[PDB]
This record gives sequence, C-alpha cells and structure tokens, in this order.
Amino acid sequence: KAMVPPINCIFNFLQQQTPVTIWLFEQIGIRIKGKIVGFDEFMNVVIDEAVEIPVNSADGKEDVEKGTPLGKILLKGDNITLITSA
Amino acid sequence: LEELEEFEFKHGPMSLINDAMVTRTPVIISLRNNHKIIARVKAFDRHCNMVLENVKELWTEKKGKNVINRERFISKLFLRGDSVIVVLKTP
Amino acid sequence: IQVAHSSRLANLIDYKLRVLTQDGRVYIGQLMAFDKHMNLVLNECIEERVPKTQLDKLRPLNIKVEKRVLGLTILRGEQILSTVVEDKPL
Amino acid sequence: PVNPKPFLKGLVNHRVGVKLKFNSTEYRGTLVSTDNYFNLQLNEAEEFVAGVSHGTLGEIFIRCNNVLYIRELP
Amino acid sequence: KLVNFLKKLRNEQVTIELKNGTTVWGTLQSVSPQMNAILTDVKLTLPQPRLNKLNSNGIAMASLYLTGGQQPTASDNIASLQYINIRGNTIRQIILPDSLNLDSLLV
Amino acid sequence: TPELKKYMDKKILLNINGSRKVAGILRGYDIFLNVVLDDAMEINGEDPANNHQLGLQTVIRGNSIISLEAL
Amino acid sequence: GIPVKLLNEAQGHIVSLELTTGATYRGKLVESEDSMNVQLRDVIATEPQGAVTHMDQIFVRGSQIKFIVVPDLLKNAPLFK
RNA sequence: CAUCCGGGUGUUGUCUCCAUGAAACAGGUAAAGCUGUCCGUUACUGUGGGCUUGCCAUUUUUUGGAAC
Repeated sequence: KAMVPPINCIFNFLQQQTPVTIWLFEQIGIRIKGKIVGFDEFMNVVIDEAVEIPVNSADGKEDVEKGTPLGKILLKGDNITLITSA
Repeated sequence: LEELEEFEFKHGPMSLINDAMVTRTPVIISLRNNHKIIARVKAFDRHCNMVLENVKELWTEKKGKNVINRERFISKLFLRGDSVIVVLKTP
Repeated sequence: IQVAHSSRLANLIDYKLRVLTQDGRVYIGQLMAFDKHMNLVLNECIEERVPKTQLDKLRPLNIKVEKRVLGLTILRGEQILSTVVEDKPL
Repeated sequence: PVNPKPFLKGLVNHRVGVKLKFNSTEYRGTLVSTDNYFNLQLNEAEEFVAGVSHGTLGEIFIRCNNVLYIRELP
Repeated sequence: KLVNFLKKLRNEQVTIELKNGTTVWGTLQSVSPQMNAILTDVKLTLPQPRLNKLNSNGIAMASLYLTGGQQPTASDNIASLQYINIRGNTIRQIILPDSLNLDSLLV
Repeated sequence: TPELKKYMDKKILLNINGSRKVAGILRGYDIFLNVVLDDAMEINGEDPANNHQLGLQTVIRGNSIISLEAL
Repeated sequence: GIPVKLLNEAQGHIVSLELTTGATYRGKLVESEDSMNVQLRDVIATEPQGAVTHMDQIFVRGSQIKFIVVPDLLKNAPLFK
C-alpha cells in the first residue's frame, strides 16, 4: 500500500509478461495489444506479439476478430495515451 | 561538445543530409502542409532547420472534382525543421 | 500608433497590445509582464472573436466581433501566434 | 528483454516498416542508421499509402516526430 | 547554429510564411535564439485559395482581420501593420532576398 | 511534483485526450503527471452499459491527461 | 518570471480558466505550480456548447490551459513592484 | 522662574585661495541650472564600459497530431 510509480508499473508489465492493451494518443479508432519487453525514460515501448485492434465507432468495443498482426514493434512514447492489463 | 555532433552528422541518419550538402545534389523534402520542396541543401542543423537554394515547391490544390498542380520557385529559403517529414535523396 | 523599430517585448510594458492566439481570437490589453515562454499578463484585457456566421464576410466591410471583458488575464505562451501594438502608455 | 535503443540498433541492415502518425503512410525498407532521438535512415525504402504500394523511393531520412512505430519485417 | 545565422538578416526584407498559411512581408528588425521575429512595416497576406477554402482556413482569416490592419476592403485579404512580433514556433519558412551572400553569413 | 497527494487511494475521473474519460483509484503518479490506476474503467456516455472495465493496473501518460476530478 | 508568480499570488481567489478543449472552469484557486498545473475548488464548468456542470474539485494540467483570468485587485500585489 | 558659558542645521552675503567648446543679447523669477538663445555629443558599425545571467529538438510552453 504505497505510491506505485508509473515507470515501475510498466516494469511490472514487462516482468510478469502480462498482455496489455495500449490506447494511442489521437487515434481513438485503433488500439494495440501485445506484451511489453522493454521501455525507456520516454515511454517508448518495445512490444512483442503486437496486434492492431479496430475500435467500433458507435459501440466502442474492440473488434479483436479482425485485428492485424504486426510482430515486434517499437511504439514511440509520444503516441501512447494508456497502457492497461489484459 | 561539438566533436560529438560532428560524428552524429557523419554517421547517424543526418549523414544522408550531409552527403546531400557535400555533393550538392538536390533533395526532395516532404512537409507537414503537404508541400514538396526540391532544393539544394546549403546548410542544416540538428533540428533539421535548413538553408536551401534553388527551391522548387510543389503542391496540389482541390477545386471539387479536379486538382491543380501548383509550383513555385524560391531563390533561397530558410526552412524550420519541425515541418520536415521525410528528406529523400534524388536518384 | 508608431513605435520604435528597436522595440523588444521588454520595452512594451504598459503599452496596449493586440495578442493573437492560435485558435483565431484576439486579446487586447495593457501588457503588465512577459516570460521566457512568452506567457503574458494583460491588464484590463478584452477578448474579441469573429463568429462563424460573420466569417463569410471576410471572403473575397463591417464585422460584428463578439467581445468578452476578461480583466487581468494570464495568457499561456504556447497559445500565442503574434502580438501587435495598439496604443501607447498614459 | 530488449530496450528501444538496443532493439532498433539490432534492426540495422534488416527490413523494417515505419508507420507514420499521418496520412496512413508506412515506409518499408532496410534500416541504415538511427539517432538517439530516433531519427531514421532507410535504403531501398518504399512507400505504402493505406496499404497500397507507391513505388520505391531509395535512400530516405525520416524525422523522429513523424514515426508512430517501427516494426520488424519477416 | 542556423538561428545565429538568422540573427544576421537584420534590415533585410524577409517574407515569413507561418504554419497557418498567413504570409508576412516586411523588414526584419530582430530575431531571438528561438526564432521569435520582430518586423516593421509588415504586410500580412493570405493566399487566394486559402480564403476560398473557408472551413480549413477560417482561423487564419479571422486572425488576419483581428490584427486590426485590414483597413481597405480589397479583393484580397491584406493587413497593414507598423510592428509585429511573431512567436518563433509558428514560423514555417522564410524567403530571403536574392542578393544575400549566404557564404559570408553562414560563417 | 504535481501535488497529487490529496488524490491518492481515492477515486478520480480523468478527462484524457480524444474526449475519453477514465475512472479509477489513484495508485501513484510521476513528475510528468503519469498516473497509475487501480480498478480502472473506461467511461462512454451516461449508460453504464457502454462502460468497460479495463484491468488491474492502468498507466496513463501525463500529456494525455487533460484534467482530473475527485470522486 | 512574473506570470507564474502572479498565478501563485491568485491562490485563494476566484479564477476562471479556459482550456484548449474550449471548456471554462470558474472556481477558487487552491494550488498552482510552475507548470501552471492548477487545482480549483467549488467549480462551475461551462462546456463549450453551453452546458453547465458543478464539480467539487478539479485539477487541470497546465499544458491544457489557454488563459487564466485572475481578480483585478492583484494589479498592485508586491510582485509587480 | 531667569541669567550666563557653549552647540546644531538651513538660507543669504562676505572674505581667502585656486581656476578661469558655450558665460553675448532679451524676457521672466525670491533666485536659478527658468524661456528664447548658445555649445558639445549622440542615432549605423567596430572596440571599450555598464546591465541581463540567456547558451553554460525526448510528456507542462519554442523544433508541430497536422491536414483534410
């Protein structure tokens, strides 16, 4: 029961290899699912098994069924709005 | 330390821009406002600020169902670097 | 009003300025202070904007600009495009 | 694990795809060199607009602020 | 380096074109290390097609009017100002005069 | 630092960039205003049917936070 | 410089923010920072379209602030001397 | 309650010593460093002096989520 620094939470994503979903900065229409495997002081993140998930315009749900595989990507931290587990 | 940037400009990505400057060949610069600049780089810095000669600026307007290819000539120009998207070597 | 060609912002304290912002509005008021970020303090500031209904008149004239009286106002420097002198100090 | 700068330094002389923030434009080509700021230089690079190839470009430089992600290509 | 070169364009008739499309013609009186530019006897202009595309350039035309220099109701949007100070981040390009000996300034 | 001490372990609603809203228990923060949320939920409109539970840990990047409201 | 000192001198007065999103918050300034991060209390929020909502507290990231209107009695605070 | 031996400050005059590009002429004022008038210097660049203490592209400002 303490302050958890955001960088240490990203490191917990890295260490426990927990899949994450990433909300992009101004692209409200797509998100990225994958596993974080490295980062830096700017929140640039290297993601393993990246898949680009379309987001329904009206419902707001994630269309996992037609997501696009990408592989290992370096998602530039200036493009990240939110990183969440599962 | 200036001897550091001397190396990053000889061996990092901006080496391409440096070769363009040294060999005086033109380059094609894509800008954030959808304009293309075909010009000779006279000077540059780490921001991709550039001083250019023989600038030829190309862009396309839209008037509904048709487009017009506009074009300009500038003898010499300063370009602020944050507008640069891609600098392409002319083959 | 005509001002000296060597004038910097440091000289324009107590002058009335029109300060133009990136969203299309203008702020008119006596400059009290400025900052390295170009943050500005305008005393007795008024904001003017051109409503979208009246914007068609500006295309290739009398424009009915909407005003808000703000008072003492801090403008954040990143929002500023440019500044113009309107009037000299008293 | 692999941090962003070592990962991108390991992609040198390999094919990468540089998706951009804007215009749905992705450049696919062999990564030549990289800056601390993640400016990029590609040889043999070629432009894709909305998944449609626009022909090869050659040797290009991409300024760091235009890049969305750099993906390794198989 | 290159802004320290722009510091040498004093008293030359630059044209500064901003990122919103507004074009500023005038005598360059001073430049900051951050490219904040001070100009006198300025003539603000907007390209004619910019004015026609009202939706995409309404902010630029509104600002050009709200500078207060748009006295004549001419066929083109023109503003006349004795003095203007431009925040440097908004500058996109600067046309330099042809006679300028760049080799002597870039040292 | 952002003086967010007041908000720790309380519920907050963050208005983030892109007209998005996220509610969660503030688990911690950063010089950049990055925040960690417990029990995070995406907010879409008024109807709870359109709200979506996010996950156990959610990190929000500080420049994406427009504002936050105490709850 | 002075604009940030003026904002820290507005602490405890009613101030009105407008944001880059266009929203307006009027409330009592609780705290301020060199970033212009501000906390407001007992706040009236005007949506850009005209909707009015009341909130007990709001924290606003300083980068998202467009301008801050402070009381005019600050015009002769010692910081300007 | 007085006297007496002394003291400070301000203003004006006087006395001594030393000085004396413009001290002419006219008005005004208690008087003048007031007005007409006269003399020199200065505006641009260089060097020097004084001040600021800026330099000493990575999330909150200025090296662009913009453009359509």
